[PDB]
Amino acid sequence: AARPPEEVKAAFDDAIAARENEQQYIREAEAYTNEVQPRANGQAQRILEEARA
Amino acid sequence: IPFIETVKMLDARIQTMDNQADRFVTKEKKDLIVDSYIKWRISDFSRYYLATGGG
Repeated sequence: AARPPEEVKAAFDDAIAARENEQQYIREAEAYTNEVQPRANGQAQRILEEARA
Repeated sequence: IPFIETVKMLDARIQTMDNQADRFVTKEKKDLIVDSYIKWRISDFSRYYLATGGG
């Protein structure tokens, strides 16, 4: 075995967790987009109906 | 022959040796914890008895 010391092992684990968090941020951004767009569509329909009225 | 010949018994049945949790390093420095087991048999009983002190 050629493991690095424990102190830097913590940093190695942090780097792997950083990769996972990097993926998670993009996932949340796509979530925000998919959430926000339908609300815009609904507001557009609402203002169109208000104009008709 | 009494008092001159002793007998040592070696089991020819397959023995199973399991390894506890241990950490391995992949190519991208991703630490893994691996549990594995091995199954082994004795091929040459005399050679095995000699190699390992007392069998």
